[PDB]
Amino acid sequence: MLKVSKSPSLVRLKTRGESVCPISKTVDSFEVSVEYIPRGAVLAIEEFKKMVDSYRGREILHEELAVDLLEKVKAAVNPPYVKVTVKSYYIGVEVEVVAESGGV
Amino acid sequence: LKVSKSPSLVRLKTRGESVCPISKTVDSFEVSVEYIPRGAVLAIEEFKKMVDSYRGREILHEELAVDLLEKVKAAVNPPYVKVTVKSYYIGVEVEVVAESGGV
Amino acid sequence: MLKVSKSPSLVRLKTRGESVCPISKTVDSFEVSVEYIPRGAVLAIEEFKKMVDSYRGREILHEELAVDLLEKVKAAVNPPYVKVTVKSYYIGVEVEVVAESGGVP
Amino acid sequence: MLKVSKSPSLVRLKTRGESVCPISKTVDSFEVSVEYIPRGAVLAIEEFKKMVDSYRGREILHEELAVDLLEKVKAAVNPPYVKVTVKSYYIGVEVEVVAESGGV
Amino acid sequence: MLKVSKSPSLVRLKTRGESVCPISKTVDSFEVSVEYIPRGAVLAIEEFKKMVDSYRGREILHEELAVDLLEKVKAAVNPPYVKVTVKSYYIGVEVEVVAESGGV
Amino acid sequence: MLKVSKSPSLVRLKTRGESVCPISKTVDSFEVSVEYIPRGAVLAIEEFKKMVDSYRGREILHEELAVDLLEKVKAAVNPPYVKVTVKSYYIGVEVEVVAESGGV
Amino acid sequence: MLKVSKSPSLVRLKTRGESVCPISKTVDSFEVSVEYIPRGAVLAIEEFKKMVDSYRGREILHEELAVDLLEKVKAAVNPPYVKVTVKSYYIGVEVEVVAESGGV
Amino acid sequence: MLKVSKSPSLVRLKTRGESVCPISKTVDSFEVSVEYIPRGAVLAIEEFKKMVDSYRGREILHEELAVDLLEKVKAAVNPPYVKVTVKSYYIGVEVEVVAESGGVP
Amino acid sequence: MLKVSKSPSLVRLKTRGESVCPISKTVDSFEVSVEYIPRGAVLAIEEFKKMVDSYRGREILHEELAVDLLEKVKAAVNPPYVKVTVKSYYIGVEVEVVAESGGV
Amino acid sequence: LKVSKSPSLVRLKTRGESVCPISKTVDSFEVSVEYIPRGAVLAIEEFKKMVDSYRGREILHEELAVDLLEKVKAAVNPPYVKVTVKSYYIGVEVEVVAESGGV
Ligand SMILES: *C(=N)c1c[nH]c2nc(N)[nH]c(=O)c12
Ligand SMILES: *C(=N)c1c[nH]c2nc(N)[nH]c(=O)c12
Ligand SMILES: *C(=N)c1c[nH]c2nc(N)[nH]c(=O)c12
Ligand SMILES: *C(=N)c1c[nH]c2nc(N)[nH]c(=O)c12
Ligand SMILES: *C(=N)c1c[nH]c2nc(N)[nH]c(=O)c12
Ligand SMILES: *C(=N)c1c[nH]c2nc(N)[nH]c(=O)c12
Ligand SMILES: *C(=N)c1c[nH]c2nc(N)[nH]c(=O)c12
Ligand SMILES: *C(=N)c1c[nH]c2nc(N)[nH]c(=O)c12
Ligand SMILES: *C(=N)c1c[nH]c2nc(N)[nH]c(=O)c12
Ligand SMILES: *C(=N)c1c[nH]c2nc(N)[nH]c(=O)c12
Ligand code: NA
Ligand code: NA
Repeated sequence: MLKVSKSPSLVRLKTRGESVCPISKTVDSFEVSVEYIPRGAVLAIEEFKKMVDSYRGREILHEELAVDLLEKVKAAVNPPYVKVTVKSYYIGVEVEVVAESGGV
Repeated sequence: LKVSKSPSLVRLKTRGESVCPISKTVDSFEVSVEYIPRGAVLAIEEFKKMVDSYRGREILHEELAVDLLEKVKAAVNPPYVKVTVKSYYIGVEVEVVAESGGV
Repeated sequence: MLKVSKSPSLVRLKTRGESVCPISKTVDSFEVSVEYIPRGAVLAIEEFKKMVDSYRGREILHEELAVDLLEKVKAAVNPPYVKVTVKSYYIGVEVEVVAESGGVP
Repeated sequence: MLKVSKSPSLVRLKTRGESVCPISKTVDSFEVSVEYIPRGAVLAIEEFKKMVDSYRGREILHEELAVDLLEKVKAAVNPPYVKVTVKSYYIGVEVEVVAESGGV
Repeated sequence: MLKVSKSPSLVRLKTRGESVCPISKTVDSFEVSVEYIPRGAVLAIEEFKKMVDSYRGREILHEELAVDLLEKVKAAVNPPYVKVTVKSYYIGVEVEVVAESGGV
Repeated sequence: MLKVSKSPSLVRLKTRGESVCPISKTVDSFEVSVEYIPRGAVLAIEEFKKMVDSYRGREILHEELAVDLLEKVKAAVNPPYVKVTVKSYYIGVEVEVVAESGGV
Repeated sequence: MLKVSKSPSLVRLKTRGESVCPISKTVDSFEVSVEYIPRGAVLAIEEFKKMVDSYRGREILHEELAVDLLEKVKAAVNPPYVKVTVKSYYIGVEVEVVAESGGV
Repeated sequence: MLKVSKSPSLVRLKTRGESVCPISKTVDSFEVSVEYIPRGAVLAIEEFKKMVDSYRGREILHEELAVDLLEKVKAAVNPPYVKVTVKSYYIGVEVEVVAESGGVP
Repeated sequence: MLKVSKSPSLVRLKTRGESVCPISKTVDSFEVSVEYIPRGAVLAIEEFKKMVDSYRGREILHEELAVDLLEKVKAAVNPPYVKVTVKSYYIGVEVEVVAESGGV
Repeated sequence: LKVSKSPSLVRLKTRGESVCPISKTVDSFEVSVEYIPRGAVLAIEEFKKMVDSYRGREILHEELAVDLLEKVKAAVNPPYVKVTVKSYYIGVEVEVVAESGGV
């Protein structure tokens, strides 16, 4: 969580990750965006990256994961707008989950 | 499947098979479902089995889309649902969209 | 014309064809695409293909074609909204034409 | 300028041309689109090709060109809306210019 | 600051620069964009290129960098709309930053 | 069949056509390339277009077509090497057929 | 097994199927290819489609699956060259398997 | 012609041009590409551009052009290997021509 | 390490990973292929995936990593041919390393 | 940098800047170096600094490639080296390859 006096309008951060599918205990690979308007504070990449690795080994639906991480983004830097998107692929099906908070 | 805090949107996408009524030929297609959850989440497996339900079935692309909307509405009643079907037949690319509800 | 008891919200059809350029009398390849909102009836793909094949050997500008084909789709399934897009390429020029009728009711 | 009965709603034309860069007198290669709402008339492709081609040998900024070609298309076929876009590259820089006139 | 009689509606310029990561002192690679509504004069490509080169060997975050460059464009040419986009990739994370100002 | 002085080393021609599928009497859309080493003669594009177009309405397998068009091109312009490739899609299946004659 | 008088030089057919992962009992999604030099007869698309559908709800590894299908093609049509390619994505890992036989 | 004290191993140049189709007398847009091995001298880009601009308004088949341009590059920098590739599009047909001379010594 | 009686001709496995750049202690994201002809045994994905995660937290050059993992592939399944490719990106530079063993 | 067991091949790639002699215009380019290590590895930073050496410098693309080959040969003497330079000038795409040695 990094200070900056003069703040930008929007920030997208995007990376890959790993969780577990609770139905069958298999590792699940996925992709995560986080889009946010800062006010004063700016999420650090190292931090965002730690936040994403928190789901290694852990059983969770991709729809939970997206919300879970939204709540964490608000924990650390509490911004008005935050969208989180989790793109994955399971059993021949491509999945995306957007979890949103605030207005554009 | 149920969530405490629902995500704002979900897109599922995959491939399936129907039969072309006119010609009784197998029709391969791709299909997306975009919905706003209210309480319930559609298990991926149940989505798959909805999509596999059309194997062997004679149906227009136009009807397949609409039939799948109903199904998804029935299974989890989202306030907004959009189903998209894409296929190719006799050199013609085909999309069909079936929406119900408010964004 | 194919009768459907539940009209889907939108349908796009898309395919290649050809015509003749009236200026130079050469064959003009194109993509065409019809996007429409059904009310009751659906355009059979076979009929759409027949509409597009109708332009083979026909002398006509692409701007004319988008509009000719629009009229056809109206006469056939009379939908409340129709958009025809023609895409082509002549003498180093990429060309798009769009023709529309009605609105998203 | 060829006269159709019913006008289409929208026409885009796109092609490549060249000009000279004022600063350095080297040739500039560019891509140019014109998008326009017809009224009675439609611009012949041959005529558009001649419009773009007239800039060969001519020293002009990408910015002035977008405007110059737009003024030509209004004068030729008088549409209620015209958008010209010029895309080019110069000394490691991707450049796009738009010039519009009238109502969407 | 090249004067033009008739301004275009919108200009985008895009290119690559470097700077330095504060945390780790590592040379940072990035893609950068300025979209702006010119008022009276356009930004010379050469000038813009200079602006972006100016950050070579400088300690700045991708979030601050975007903001600074927005300031510079407003000085140089004074447009009523300016958007700056920065794109990068640090430590397995893709990063975008947008910095806006005014109405379109 | 147009006669050049010095022959090129290699010509590819590629276009779209249609046929009927024997099994089901529906139309098959395909992409077809012919690659050939010229000797004195070069196949006119108009003549090639007519070759591909003659299959409209004709029931034939993609496989037999590749061969049939190859026999036509040898008969028209008699190259020491010809490769025809036919690409198509049918009931969820991507299909490619090659038919070659002679020496690379 | 469709007979043809003059065989083509090479045929590729490509499509999607499913099977089941042994370890985890999860429905496995995959892309599959057969390239073959036909001798006397070609494989009907329909037949091939059948071959690949045959694995729905079967316990097999992506490595065995490739091999089995190679066997089947050799039975059905008996070509002197056959290559089968399988492609997948299990648990964040992209997987290709090739299974050859004979000379080209 | 630009003299170079150390010849690189290969150079490709690639650009767009136009010509005229002798059949229909329309303008034909194309990509062209020259690949060569220098021995001593390098083709200036400005001269390459001049060679390609030489075909504007000129009636000529693309097969003829690949070969015409090949001869030019030979006359200019006389390299031990040259490959000219022309790419074009006429009446729904994608076209490639290749012309070669010499080998990888 | 999985048995299969009848073995395939080739297998590519490809995934992403994380190591450390020893020069500056920053996490390094990368991509890894492994291409191999099996004999009898077949590397399991779970295993390959564990082998790739072994480099989390660890300081190593990308040129070491590729060789290191080659040696590990031979540890577990000892095949004639093995290629390993590691694509990464550091300080504005795109890097690939192929580490090979045996013949094609 | 030195390796015990050398990798069989290495590709480095990045962007740089020179000056066009004819026109004194800045020339942006992309450049790859593919080499077979023998003992020594080229540090990425040293590669970068080789590529940055051409800023401000008037040089043909043809010569830049060849100059960079020499440099790489000098720094680490690989038995096979291939340098590739790509640029755009007056509407013409340019590649130059400079190889030395055996694959
Ligand atoms: C595994 N992660 C998994 C299995 N089935 C799922 N269904 C839905 N809807 N979301 C998931 O994350 C699922
Ligand atoms: C076969 N699926 C088929 C054949 N003709 C069709 N026409 C329309 N409109 N829709 C289809 O799904 C068709
Ligand atoms: C040939 N198709 C042709 C030639 N010139 C044209 N100009 C316009 N505007 N539209 C066309 O279809 C043209
Ligand atoms: C040459 N065309 C050139 C050189 N520098 C330029 N800067 C701007 N803004 N526009 C141009 O067209 C330029
Ligand atoms: C390095 N430039 C760097 C390292 N971590 C960063 N985090 C954020 N938020 N922004 C940066 O520019 C960073
Ligand atoms: C129709 N063209 C058709 C249907 N099934 C086919 N199988 C094969 N091998 N080839 C074809 O051209 C086929
Ligand atoms: C599931 N199908 C699965 C899980 N792990 C695998 N490992 C290998 N080598 N092959 C597979 O098909 C695997
Ligand atoms: C016009 N460029 C033209 C028309 N027909 C052609 N046929 C062949 N073979 N080559 C051409 O350049 C042609
Ligand atoms: C960091 N991992 C790093 C820094 N510099 C490097 N140079 C080379 N050649 N390889 C690496 O993996 C490097
Ligand atoms: C500028 N970099 C420039 C101008 N003309 C050139 N010609 C050749 N052959 N190579 C270059 O790098 C050139
Ligand atoms: Na443009
Ligand atoms: Na083809």
